[PDB]
Amino acid sequence: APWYAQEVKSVYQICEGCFWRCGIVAHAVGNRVYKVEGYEANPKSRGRLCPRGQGAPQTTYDPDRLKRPLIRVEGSQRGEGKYRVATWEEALDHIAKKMLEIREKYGPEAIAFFGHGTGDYWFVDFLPAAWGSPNAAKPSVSLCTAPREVASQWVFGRPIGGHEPIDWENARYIVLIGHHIGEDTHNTQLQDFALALKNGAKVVVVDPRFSTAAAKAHRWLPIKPGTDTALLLAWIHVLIYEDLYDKEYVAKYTVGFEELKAHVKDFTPEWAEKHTEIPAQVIREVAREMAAHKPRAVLPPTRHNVWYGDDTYRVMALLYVNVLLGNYGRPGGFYIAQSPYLEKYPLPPLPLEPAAGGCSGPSGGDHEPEGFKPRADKGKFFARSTAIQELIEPMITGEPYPIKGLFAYGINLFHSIPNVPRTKEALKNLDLYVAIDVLPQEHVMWADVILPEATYLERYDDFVLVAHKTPFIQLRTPAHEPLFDTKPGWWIARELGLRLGLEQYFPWKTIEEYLETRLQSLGLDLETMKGMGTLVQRGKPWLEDWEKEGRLPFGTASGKIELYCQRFKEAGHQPLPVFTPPEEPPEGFYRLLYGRSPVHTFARTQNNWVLMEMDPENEVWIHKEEAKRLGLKEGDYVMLVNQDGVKEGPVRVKPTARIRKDCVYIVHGFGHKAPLMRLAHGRGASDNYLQTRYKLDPISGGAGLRVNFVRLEKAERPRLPSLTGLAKRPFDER
Amino acid sequence: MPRYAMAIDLSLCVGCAACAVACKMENEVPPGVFNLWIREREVGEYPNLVVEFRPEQCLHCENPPCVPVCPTGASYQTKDGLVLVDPKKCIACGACIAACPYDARYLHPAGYVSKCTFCAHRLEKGKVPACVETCPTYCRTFGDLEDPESPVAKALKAAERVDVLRPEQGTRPKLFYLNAPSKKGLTRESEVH
Amino acid sequence: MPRYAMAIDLSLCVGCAACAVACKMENEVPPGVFNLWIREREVGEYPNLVVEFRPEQCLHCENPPCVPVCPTGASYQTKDGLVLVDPKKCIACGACIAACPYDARYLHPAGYVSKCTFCAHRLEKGKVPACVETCPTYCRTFGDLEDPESPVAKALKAAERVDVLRPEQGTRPKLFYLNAPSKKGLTRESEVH
Amino acid sequence: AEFYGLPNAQEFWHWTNALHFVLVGLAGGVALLAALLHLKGDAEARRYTLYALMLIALDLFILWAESPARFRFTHIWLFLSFHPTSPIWWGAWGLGLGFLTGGLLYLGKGSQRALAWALLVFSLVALSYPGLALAVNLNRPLWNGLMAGLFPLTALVLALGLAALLKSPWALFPLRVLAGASLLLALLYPLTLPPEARGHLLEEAGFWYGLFLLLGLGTFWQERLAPWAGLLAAAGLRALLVLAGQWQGL
Amino acid sequence: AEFYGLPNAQEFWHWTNALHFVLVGLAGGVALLAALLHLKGDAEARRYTLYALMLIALDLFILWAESPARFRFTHIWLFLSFHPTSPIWWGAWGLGLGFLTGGLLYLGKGSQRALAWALLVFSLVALSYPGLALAVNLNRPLWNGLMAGLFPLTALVLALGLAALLKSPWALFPLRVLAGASLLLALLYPLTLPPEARGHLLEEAGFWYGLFLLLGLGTFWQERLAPWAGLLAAAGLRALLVLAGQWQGL
Ligand SMILES: Nc1nc2c(c(=O)[nH]1)N[C@H]1C(S)=C(S)[C@@H](COP(=O)(O)OP(=O)(O)OC[C@H]3O[C@@H](n4cnc5c(=O)[nH]c(N)nc54)[C@H](O)[C@@H]3O)O[C@H]1N2
Ligand SMILES: Nc1nc2c(c(=O)[nH]1)N[C@H]1C(S)=C(S)[C@@H](COP(=O)(O)OP(=O)(O)OC[C@H]3O[C@@H](n4cnc5c(=O)[nH]c(N)nc54)[C@H](O)[C@@H]3O)O[C@H]1N2
Ligand SMILES: */O=C1\C([C])=C([C][C]=C([C])[C])C(=O)C(O[C])=C1O[C]
Ligand SMILES: COC1=C(OC)C(=O)C(CC=C(C)C)=C(C)C1=O
Ligand code: SF4
Ligand code: SF4
Ligand code: SF4
Ligand code: SF4
Ligand code: SF4
Ligand code: SF4
Ligand code: SF4
Ligand code: SF4
Ligand code: SF4
Ligand SMILES: [Mo]
Repeated sequence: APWYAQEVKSVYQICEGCFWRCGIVAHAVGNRVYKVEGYEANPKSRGRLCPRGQGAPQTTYDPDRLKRPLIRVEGSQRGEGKYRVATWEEALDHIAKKMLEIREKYGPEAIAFFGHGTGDYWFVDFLPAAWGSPNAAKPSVSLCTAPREVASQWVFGRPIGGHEPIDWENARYIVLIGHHIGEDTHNTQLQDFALALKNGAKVVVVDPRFSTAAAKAHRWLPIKPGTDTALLLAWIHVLIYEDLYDKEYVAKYTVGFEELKAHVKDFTPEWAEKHTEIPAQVIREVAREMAAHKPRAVLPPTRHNVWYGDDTYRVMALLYVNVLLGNYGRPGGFYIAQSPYLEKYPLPPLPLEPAAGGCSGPSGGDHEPEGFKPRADKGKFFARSTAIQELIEPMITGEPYPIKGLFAYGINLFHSIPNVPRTKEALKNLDLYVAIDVLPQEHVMWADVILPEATYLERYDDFVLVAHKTPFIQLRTPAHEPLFDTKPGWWIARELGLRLGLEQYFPWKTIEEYLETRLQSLGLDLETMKGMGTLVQRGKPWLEDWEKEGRLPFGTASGKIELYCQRFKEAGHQPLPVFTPPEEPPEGFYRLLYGRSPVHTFARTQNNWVLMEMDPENEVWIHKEEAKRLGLKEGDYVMLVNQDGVKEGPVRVKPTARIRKDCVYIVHGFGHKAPLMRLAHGRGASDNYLQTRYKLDPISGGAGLRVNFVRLEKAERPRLPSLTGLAKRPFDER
Repeated sequence: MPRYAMAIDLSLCVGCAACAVACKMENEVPPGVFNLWIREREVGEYPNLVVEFRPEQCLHCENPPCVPVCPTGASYQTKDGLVLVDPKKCIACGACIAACPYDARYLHPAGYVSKCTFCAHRLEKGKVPACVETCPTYCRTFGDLEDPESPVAKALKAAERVDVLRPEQGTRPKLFYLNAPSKKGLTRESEVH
Repeated sequence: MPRYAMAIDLSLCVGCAACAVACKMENEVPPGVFNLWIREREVGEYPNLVVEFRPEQCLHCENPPCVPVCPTGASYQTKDGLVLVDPKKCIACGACIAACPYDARYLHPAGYVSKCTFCAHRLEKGKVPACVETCPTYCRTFGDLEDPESPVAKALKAAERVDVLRPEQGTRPKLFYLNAPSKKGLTRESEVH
Repeated sequence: AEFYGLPNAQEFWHWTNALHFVLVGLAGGVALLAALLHLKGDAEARRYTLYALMLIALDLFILWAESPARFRFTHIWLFLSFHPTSPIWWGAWGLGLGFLTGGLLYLGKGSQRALAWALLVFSLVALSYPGLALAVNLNRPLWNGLMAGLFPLTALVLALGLAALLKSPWALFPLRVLAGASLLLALLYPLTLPPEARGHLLEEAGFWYGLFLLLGLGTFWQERLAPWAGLLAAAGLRALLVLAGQWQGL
Repeated sequence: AEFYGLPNAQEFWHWTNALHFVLVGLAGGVALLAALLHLKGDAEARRYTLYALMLIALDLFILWAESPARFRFTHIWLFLSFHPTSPIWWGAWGLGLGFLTGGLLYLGKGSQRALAWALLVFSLVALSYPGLALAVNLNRPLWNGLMAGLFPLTALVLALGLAALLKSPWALFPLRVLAGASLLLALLYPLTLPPEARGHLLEEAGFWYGLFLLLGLGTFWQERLAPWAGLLAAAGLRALLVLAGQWQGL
């Protein structure tokens, strides 16, 4: 009876547990993948896997998962949950009908495409560009990464990217600002961090919360929230004024540091200490300590950077520290990540093809009259990236121009975009709303025609290419065929492509055909890749590989320190002075924080019984003495009310002392209100629902989220169904 | 003839629960029960905060109190030191659960007691346990204690400190926690309250 | 107000009973008994041979089982953490001996029970205990546990590990062993043969 | 203090296995009355031998009934293996051979009053095994050594309580003697635990504990209160110790 | 393994005290008999009171004559303070007051049922404190919880065994019930110990133990061997546990 002493079929897969897309091996017995495993030869998983990757398979065998297309019952309100099962055909026609109506009445740009996941290549990067909408957005940009990608495109001329290029293994001194590794359970990162701990590397965690990474750190600086830039500037100052930086690195790969020294003149460990509350001496000491380990000291930039709203500044500053340690492109800090070669499918150019970072003529001198309408958020911040939370205003005020019709492919509208009431208002106002994705989550139910998408284990997805020391390519084969009336995303995009007359973009009938054509470029055929999984290519990692070659990697010529010209030229002062004291929480409030719980990947994993069993709810972290002053104890539940009065379902109180009195912390992604996701449904508190505000980063598209405050009201422990009882419902493959 | 053991280097455990989830998938451990779980405890106060991430599971004690207590004989200790349950003889009386000091045992919904198995099914095919396999942090090792090339053996040797849960009990746990983060050793609830 | 404690670095202790003799002398401890003795135990074979030298004496437990069990009130715990005996009330019933898990007390031949006093006589006049003063290796430290400056406090703060004998009784000893030589901790007779 | 997943620290012997604890008290206690009544030649030796067979059988049914392994029929192994270290094993045979023995005694055949010696032995095994099935788990602070004393004392309080309600002249006095022994040890029990174990006991049960102690003081008052009051006390304590001691606790 | 100097791990309670232990059993249990007798209004209540007084006197005399502080005259503190957590303190007050209570009973002064219930309560204190004087020392593995069960039951076998030698008719049955209880718990005692402690009890004693277990079985055999056997088993068992349990041992 055990899956392993029975029928097994083992495909090479790619984990859709999160976007790290670890290469895995999936072992199925019939139409049920029972175990998934990392595999060496895959630079991401190298035999290991994180908890989410191991439990990720459950969604496929989730009763609650979406099974057949659904069309909103005409006459019923988007809020309400009345749908009728449609045919894939009737659903696709209904969508193409509505989309063309909007197209022929408002233009293509009036349909916004929000997406996330591997399939978002179809629903965010290609299909909206074939259809001519510039309003395609991923939350991993303005709700995560945008400040660091903007900053990194300004400073080196490169992306930090998906699998960030930290040469963890040779690092001798690691400074983590935010970066709650161990909670953020991205697989290779954790392996690399563990390894570096093992090789004697010393870690300094800067974070107002004693988190898991701080638990492994040699120094924990419990920084006052929103104050990191002050710390970083004081580090730039100790590095420069005590003359500890790497001069020739500065001298040879840098342009413009004779501006950084003057800028940072007064940004002293004593100045920083006032704001930071980190003692001047510790500030000085850490600077000296990372210098002492120069080019094997790194301050790996964190991924989720959208805090407070002056975030590109914080990342710039931190990237300068790295430059000043002359660690970029050397062992011990950052290696140079090169994308792998894999030829795209041959097609005519797209109506719109964007540039993502490379600038000098960023947004203004690069979006205007050329295709047709500009991204609807075009003037709100300096960077050219589309900011997902900025495209939902047109949905309401119809201003810049009207956005009728929105696609939500594997992207949580009510958990991933701040200000849920606004998003809801925006949806009602839509002419069309589509929601493609696997389980039934609050935002999906609000759609006019839902589309169940074949689970990562049931579909073939266009190759995954990860820039890396060694550039590699991944291929996910379907372990077993879609279940129910479920379809793969490439297929949905193809149909919606043919239905909209974009057949020239989809000249390939099948994805195997599509994959083969691509594979052919690297004298390779599909079958062959199916036996390998991951095809790892060479790639240059160190500066010496570039230099001995006659070239340097960056933006404009070298690394611009404290530079980038067209910003200083027009639109905004150039450096990171914006330490800009964060607005502090009102009395009786805490500065909401949030993070990740190792077992859960954003909100899409709450209905997973395997994973919910490990962590059935989130818990609010408040300092012991604060909890004691309020009258809270360990058994208690509380409602978190934000500054705007929004209240979040009872959450357990965790007094336990790893946090400033200044703050409170909850893992992100709980508090679903989705009755059909029976397990996820009423558990924990949702930070996104309490994140009614955000401070927009004028530079990057960033929605600065840690700008919300929350108060605790005592609440009764909630009454909830037994999770084990729900976990036991058998999965009926129908 | 070997002495099977597991070592967990707590200086590297971050308590992500990968091993725990890898276990559940592999052994298709049913909802509500766990062969492996993680315990996370803070030992506190700012300049001196310590968090211990500790995965717990059957320690396959060398002197298992859960074996002697079994009337049926379903609870047996193997020649290499695995405590296993033969469900054929199990009368699901719970005596072993009562005698297990670690809460490693549960009643399987199929009417017999279960618990971590040291991935017996894999050990025979010459593989390492699933939890050991998945571990991102490389903190858990396994092997035969007596073979000094064993990953457990080498780790025990490299450990700065080695601890075991409730040593005061008779058991001789064969799951060794290596570099315990708190100076006083493995965290206990009595040391809190 | 202080909470008195003693810390002995075992990494430095060489088991020259200097402290034991100094106490014998300073306190006039009669012949057949001892407030302080040194235990020396070796652990292991050839390539991993550890020897633990361990002075043992009243640990002035914070939760002294040797106090509640006393019928008269001779056995008492001081406000600073000293466990002492008012010989004037002592009936030499030996209840405290039965209750001390550390063989720290004896019947003095004068008819009452005795034991390490933390050199209360010296403490009161601002001196450090005899064991602490005479100690070639400087491995013992004493002080108020609450004073971050005191030598014990410092010693504990700088220790790689801290151990206490039979922690599972719940006496909360206030004699801390630092940096025990063996990875597995303080040596027990039970881990022998 | 926080977990991912959970230790299997869930109650393992439920109210039904606390019920069996009470019945095997009776079953073993009455089986002792029976053999002694035999051995003694007493006219009642039969009446009580067929009671003990029912009590024994009722228990053995409740033992299988409450076992999640019932319809898997694995109990046959309880009788096909030698496992002397196992309190429960000893109780399988003690109640099994104690049954046959009580059968061969009630069906007046096979043998007489050499069989009452065997019934006496098996009843002592049946009286002894629960008490040790708990105390054997040295990881359970509450189930200390006294369980091995509190259970046999308490099983006889049950047997003599029953006996006294079936108005046997002899039963009251020894029931009030063993009930005194039972109740006094039951009172001393808390004082025998370490402070955390005792604290646990007083917060978890106690009232319930101090109730049944008080209730049991009723064996020393009137009749038809007496056997009842000592009977509810004995079964209270028995069930509560099984319920409250499934703690591992630090 | 090696020492400089030595830990003070030598026997603190000698044969002398083990004797006190056997005696206070007698003392207390005879005071219980005298109390229960006064309570049934039985005629023998008077001389049993004399005896309980004598054994109380004999026990306080050897508690004092064996005290290293016998001439320092500090026992007065036993009585000028309140140490409820201390078994020996309870014991001092139970016997002491039980000796006054039984003193007035003897002298028909200061009431008489209200003095018989008092004697009852003080004799329960005195019957209870020895096992707890042992059992509270959770560091001594042999003095586990059962000591709180073994000592009270054994003190009863001593009193009733004595009562039966003095030919009191009511006692040879309770003596057998209580001796059966004591011997059953005494037999299950070793099984209640962690392996090393049981092995320590068996090495250091046992053969004496096992001899005392057998001995006591003669309480169910020949009429006039029965009290001797029961007395010696109960006293042998008490003294042996007192001497053999002074071990901290790892
Ligand atoms: N308030 C708040 N907002 C956040 C974050 C936060 O911490 N707080 N985190 C931010 C970050 S860093 C990021 S990267 C983003 C993450 O943004 P998201 O990816 O939006 O977050 P999820 O909650 O994972 O939801 C993804 C949706 O895809 C569905 N889904 C899962 N798998 C598949 C699939 O294979 N196909 C399809 N069609 N759908 C699928 C899920 O059911 C879910 O609805 O959110 C950002 N938004
Ligand atoms: N399990 C799991 N792991 C994941 C994901 C997942 O969903 N599940 N998602 C992945 C994704 S896409 C992302 S973006 C990452 C997210 O994770 P990261 O990129 O690590 O996010 P951060 O905000 O950098 O770090 C979280 C920490 O930031 C701290 N923080 C808050 N305010 C401040 C401040 O003002 N200063 C400083 N220095 N620190 C502060 C919080 O206390 C918290 O402990 O994790 C990834 N890993
Ligand atoms: O029971 C004991 C008593 C009661 C005392 C002290 C009291 C008197 C009245 C002399 C003891 O000292 C003692 O130990 C010798 C007793 O038993 C241990
Ligand atoms: C816990 O109490 C007991 C069991 O657990 C249900 C048993 O299985 C058994 C197995 C034995 C028989 C005779 C059914 C016995 C004897 C027992 O006492
Ligand atoms: S990081 Fe973990 S959850 Fe994400 S894809 Fe990799 S294994 Fe899956
Ligand atoms: S893999 Fe390692 S860090 Fe993760 S739960 Fe297991 S032991 Fe802990
Ligand atoms: S539950 Fe099964 S394995 Fe456990 S003691 Fe009973 S019969 Fe043995
Ligand atoms: S940990 Fe418990 S269940 Fe596992 S072998 Fe040891 S005693 Fe048995
Ligand atoms: S050894 Fe196997 S059964 Fe045990 S915890 Fe690891 S994966 Fe689970
Ligand atoms: S004087 Fe120093 S070296 Fe000598 S026994 Fe004492 S602590 Fe050890
Ligand atoms: S021997 Fe002295 S100090 Fe110890 S309990 Fe007796 S009276 Fe108290
Ligand atoms: S070390 Fe001995 S004398 Fe000191 S408190 Fe502990 S038991 Fe009492
Ligand atoms: S502190 Fe006092 S009692 Fe203790 S060893 Fe030193 S001199 Fe002796
Ligand atoms: Mo992200």
